[PDB]
Amino acid sequence: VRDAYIAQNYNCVYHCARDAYCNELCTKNGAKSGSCPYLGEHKFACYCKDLPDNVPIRVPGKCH
Repeated sequence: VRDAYIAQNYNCVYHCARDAYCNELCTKNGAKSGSCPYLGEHKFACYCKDLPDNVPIRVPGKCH
């Protein structure tokens, strides 16, 4: 369990139209909750909380 910019496949963030979308996705993954730094770090990412370490993080590099 950690915080993470959650990714899909690979290192690419999901289509956070609304903050809720990301909290939803995040909780679907069995995490605590999430939210979307639009005007914040990474800039339009999906932050998830208590994401189990099994699921990787959006590293500050490529997206495939």
